[PDB]
Amino acid sequence: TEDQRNEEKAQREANKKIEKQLQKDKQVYRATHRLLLLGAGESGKNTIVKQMSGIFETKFQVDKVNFHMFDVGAQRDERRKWIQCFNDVTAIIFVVASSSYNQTNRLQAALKLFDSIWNNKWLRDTSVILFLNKQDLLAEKVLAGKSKIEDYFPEFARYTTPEDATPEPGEDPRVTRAKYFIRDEFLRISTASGDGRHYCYPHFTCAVDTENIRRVFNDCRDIIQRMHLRQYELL
Amino acid sequence: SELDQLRQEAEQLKNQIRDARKACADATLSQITNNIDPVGRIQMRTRRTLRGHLAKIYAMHWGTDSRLLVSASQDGKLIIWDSYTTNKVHAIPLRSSWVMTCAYAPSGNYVACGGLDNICSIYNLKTREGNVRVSRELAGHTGYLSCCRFLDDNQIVTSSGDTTCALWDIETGQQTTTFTGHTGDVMSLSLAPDTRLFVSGACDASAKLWDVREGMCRQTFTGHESDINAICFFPNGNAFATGSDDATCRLFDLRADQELMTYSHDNIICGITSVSFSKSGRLLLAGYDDFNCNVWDALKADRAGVLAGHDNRVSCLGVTDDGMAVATGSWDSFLKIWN
Amino acid sequence: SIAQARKLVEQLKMEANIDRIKVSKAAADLMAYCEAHAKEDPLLTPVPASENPFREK
Amino acid sequence: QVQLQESGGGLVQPGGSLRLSCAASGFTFSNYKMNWVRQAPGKGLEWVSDISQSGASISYTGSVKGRFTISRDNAKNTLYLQMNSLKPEDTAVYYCARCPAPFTRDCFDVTSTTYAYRGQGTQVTVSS
Amino acid sequence: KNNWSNDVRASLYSLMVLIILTTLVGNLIVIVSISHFKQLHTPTNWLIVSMATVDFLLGCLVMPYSMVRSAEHCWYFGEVFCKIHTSTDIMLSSASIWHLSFISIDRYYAVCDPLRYKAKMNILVICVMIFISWSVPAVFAFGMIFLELNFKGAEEIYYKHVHCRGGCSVFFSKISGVLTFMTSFYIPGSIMLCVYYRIYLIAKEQARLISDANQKLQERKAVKTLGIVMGVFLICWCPFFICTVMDPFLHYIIPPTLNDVLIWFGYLNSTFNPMVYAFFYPWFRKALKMMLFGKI
Ligand SMILES: CN[C@@H](C)Cc1ccccc1
Repeated sequence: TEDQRNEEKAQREANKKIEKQLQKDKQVYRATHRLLLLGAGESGKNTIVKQMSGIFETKFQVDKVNFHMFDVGAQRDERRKWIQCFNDVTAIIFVVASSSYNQTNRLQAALKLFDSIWNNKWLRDTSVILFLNKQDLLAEKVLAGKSKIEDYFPEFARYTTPEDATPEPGEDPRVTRAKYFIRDEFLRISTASGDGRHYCYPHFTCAVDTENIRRVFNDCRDIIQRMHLRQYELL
Repeated sequence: SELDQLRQEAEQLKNQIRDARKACADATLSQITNNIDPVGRIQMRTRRTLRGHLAKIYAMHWGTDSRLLVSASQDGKLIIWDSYTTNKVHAIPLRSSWVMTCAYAPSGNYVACGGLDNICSIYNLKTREGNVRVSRELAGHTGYLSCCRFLDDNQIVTSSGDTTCALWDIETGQQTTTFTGHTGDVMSLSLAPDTRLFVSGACDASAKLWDVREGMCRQTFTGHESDINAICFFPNGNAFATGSDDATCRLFDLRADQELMTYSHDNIICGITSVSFSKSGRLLLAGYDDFNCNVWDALKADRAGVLAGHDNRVSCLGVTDDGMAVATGSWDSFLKIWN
Repeated sequence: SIAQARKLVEQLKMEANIDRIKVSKAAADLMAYCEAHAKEDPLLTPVPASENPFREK
Repeated sequence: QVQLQESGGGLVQPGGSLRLSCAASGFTFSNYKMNWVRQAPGKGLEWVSDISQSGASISYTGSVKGRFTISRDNAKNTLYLQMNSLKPEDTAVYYCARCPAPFTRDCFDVTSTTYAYRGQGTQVTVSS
Repeated sequence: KNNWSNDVRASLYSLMVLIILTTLVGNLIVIVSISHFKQLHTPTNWLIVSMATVDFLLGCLVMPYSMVRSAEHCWYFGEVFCKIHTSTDIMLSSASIWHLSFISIDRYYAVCDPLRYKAKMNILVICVMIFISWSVPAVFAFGMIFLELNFKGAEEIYYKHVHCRGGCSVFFSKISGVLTFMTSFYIPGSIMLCVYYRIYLIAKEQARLISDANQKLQERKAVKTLGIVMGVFLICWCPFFICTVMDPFLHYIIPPTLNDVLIWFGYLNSTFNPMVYAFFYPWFRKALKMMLFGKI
């Protein structure tokens, strides 16, 4: 029984040495926020990574808070199995090229993908940060007679810019109307089934550099604040 | 030209196969077992609770000694436990935290893991000097790793989310053979007791029987309506079971080439994540999305017990080679040993 | 394409010509195997706690 | 095995009408969402319409709303598409797709290049 | 001995014993329910159970003797025990109030610094706060009573007042009363109020933003919770302290019966604390119900 006691003591010593390192790593794990970056091939998903093989990973920190963003690459277009791995991320960054309003119907495909993500049973607590790229390209397309929005959306004709909207100076009413029409398109999916457990944060990104990280930071802060308020019976 | 004629030929071939299987369907498994006395009520309790994982647990694998076991978690650790006294023998930090599967070598000298990195990693547990290190990385898949099982210390079979299964030689890190024929993503694997064949289920509601040497598909089994999530051989190697998202478990026979029995209930509408057999093959155990695990009578299709102790989705399941314990992982980061 | 259709037809033809042993024989075999190894299953029959390695803490 | 076989279609003058049909077997029809997908020549797969498990919820793309109509008959396991008015840019192959899983509000991969629960398709063309 | 009837004193006995039973049982249930489930071992639940322990000690050690004294006006207990009882009561009451203040600070860090909350509020700081709450009031009370610092400077009034009431009478001078008011009541309550006002403002702003965002295209909760939390504390503690801070400045013109009412109003806070901080939140109710069903 002497050898048994010796081996049991060695086992316990190894166990406590492992538990010490586990305790050390728990602090690092609980002080980090994980993001999922999602999009299409040409919709963007590149300059956002520029701002800073089966999966990519980017590390950035603002105000001494650490963020880990996970870019999915070399995966098939069938997403319904590996999307379940991201149920506990702080937010999902959905990247959309809003200029492609003329398969070639990219906006409707993005809308269907957004609806599937929003209504998935394992992503019912995950917030989405919505980015709409190529507003300059959208404005150039709208100004010219290259194409139209009414062909794919026979409701933009009966749509007018809301009063509370804040167009940037020197912007035509038509392009602003199109931008807010697309934003409200996404918002009508988002507001139908939220129930307060997750929200959507749409933004208009054109060429901004390093402002996008600040927007993500503020949106994550708001997301966690709302979770804390809701868990304290204050919201 | 030749198009729209090969489709017709496939149609006649499928009709012929269905007619042959219908002709060979003499009776049902229920009728012969209808005189068997019911098993009764299987009451099982938790004996151990293994704690120390941060994120959710996707996979676990028992050891051949029925005492050690390995588990994987999304926090980026591979922990080796002692099921007796709940001691942690090892804890391997992974280069990629999106792991989805793990395997324990039958010899006991290696473990494997993989996931969304499209890489299978092999870890040496018996290094002469230092600690546990990674020995070999198997590259060549174009989708995520779903499962992996050792054949010996130098051969491992993997399935991937690129619709293919592969066999590798660990010494050189090259694919001996590549198994193709699935149209959806392959989700689960199971090796036969003879280590000569293996079955797989994919995201096309079909299961296939493979030959490791010839590298060919021998039989294809259908009957499920949605994606197949788990697969496991019967102890004698003549049958297997599957669990899919249509809230159903089915038992298929290799020799009869058709389904034998269906394990389902009206109240159950969630998918099935894991499935395993008992040592004698009399009890079938399945893990569901409703946070519970059901104990089925494999010969009479009626539920016999429930293992309800988890607060989140049950992701993995396992029975010892000895057969005296069941381990269950979950999305709540807890491993429970039931007896 | 033509090649994939040819491969599918060849695989279907290869699966067409095999042997089968009828369902009743298979059911009898599974019944017999379950009956033979009844005493070796500790989950089906609760083993006495004296030799249970997980009973003691 | 799950089978989706499309019928109907053919050549029709502009401004004409058609009624596509899709017979389903191998699964419980009522528990699944259904869709209509099409592929124009030189283009990828695009979603056209969908209908819920009972038929209460219906959606269309902007190019076909007001003209096309989708209906389902759970008793006979058939999916319909009444194509009231046609335009020269409606020439494509039409597939009936199925939701991956039952009792779900989301449809993920029904429009991907390969997808196990789609049909063979019927060519529909309008020229003159 | 007091000019009281038998039926009224029996009913009053029943009232106090019911209060004691409720105070004991609520905190006992809170402690057992929180400690049983290893899932509910967050650092805030440790503050909650420490507060429940303080309230349990109030229920057991101090309250029955206060019942006897306030019923009979005589205190057939002795002289040194009417030096330990007074110190223990002040100890435990101050500890409970400090625990309330620390819970408020925890809520403030959870709400106003949500991205660094888990790193900032861990087991170490919670343990430090629990140690402070249990230690500082002990030293203060036992070194202020047994050193006879409260009545120092005015002895004849102290003696005539402890002769008017039978054995025990919590007595303070002007400076002693002011210092006790500042240490045990004013500062923690001010902290809780200044935290909860800002929390209310933030919650109302977020609710307004969410409602407008939802209703642009197409039931307040902070008010009820914060009102309950602050109002129970105020209506259970403000009378006693506000009367005691001014009693030395009015030549001790308070009737003994008013003192009894103030004391038992102060005691009722320990009865009401577990309901406010444990039973209010649904997760505790679910855990308690599951535990109860597990034993049946
Ligand atoms: C109701 N508690 C009083 C009898 C004693 C006291 C006085 C000041 C501060 C705390 C406690």
